[PDB]
Amino acid sequence: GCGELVWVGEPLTLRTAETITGKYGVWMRDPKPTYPYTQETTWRIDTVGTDVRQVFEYDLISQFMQGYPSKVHILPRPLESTGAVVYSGSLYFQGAESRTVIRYELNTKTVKAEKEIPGAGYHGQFPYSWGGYTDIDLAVDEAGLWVIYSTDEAKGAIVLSKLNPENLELEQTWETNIRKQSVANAFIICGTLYTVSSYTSADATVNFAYDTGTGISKTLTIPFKNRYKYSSMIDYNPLEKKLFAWDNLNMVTYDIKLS
Ligand SMILES: [Ca+2]
Ligand code: NA
Repeated sequence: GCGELVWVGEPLTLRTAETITGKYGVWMRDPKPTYPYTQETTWRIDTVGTDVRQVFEYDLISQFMQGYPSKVHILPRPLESTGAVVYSGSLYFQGAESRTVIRYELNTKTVKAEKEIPGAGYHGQFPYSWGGYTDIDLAVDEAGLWVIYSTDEAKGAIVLSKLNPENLELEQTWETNIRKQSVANAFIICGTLYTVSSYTSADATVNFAYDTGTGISKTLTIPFKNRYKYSSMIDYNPLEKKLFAWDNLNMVTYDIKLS
């Protein structure tokens, strides 16, 4: 069931990158898996550098945690930053040095859709507080695919839009009052956007919420620990009902509780 976020557990480390290429990155699973993948399939992208194209795919959680990839994809266009997601068989990622979101179908290794996010800042205009060109952050929740960004019209406040996952059309858009560059990252649970206060602190918080169903903004004080002091990626997986994050070489997960 759905509800308001009221608690975040301790970070559990599932895998640690062994080279600087993985200081920051994104790892994820598909909340709507489709053949030939399952809910165990895991994708990992080490995102340090300027020509990021390698996506590590693991059929089994055991492989993700202890072994080599079962397949490596080479994306047809380099990828920007840590905001990508996998949803219903496709990797949704941002093209390097662009405001373009690309739908890359994993089974066929084929680009199925591309869309400029209208007005979105990119490449260091509205990053989260750590930088990293994190201007555009994709999200999956219980209702499907979203994108988190900002625009000049919004004066850098977080904007979020629901996306058509087939053709990337924007279906609805909400504007918050939260300065995107003032928070460490964000994610969406049950239609509510949440932000994290700090990417370095062991004593950070989930500090703001914006409910797209009611339009109401709130402050929160839910503890959030950056165990390794440099969180580059914090997303929510609605199938596992957990946070997935990347913290200074470490792929970590957090349990949650909803009201
Ligand atoms: Ca995020
Ligand atoms: Na994301």
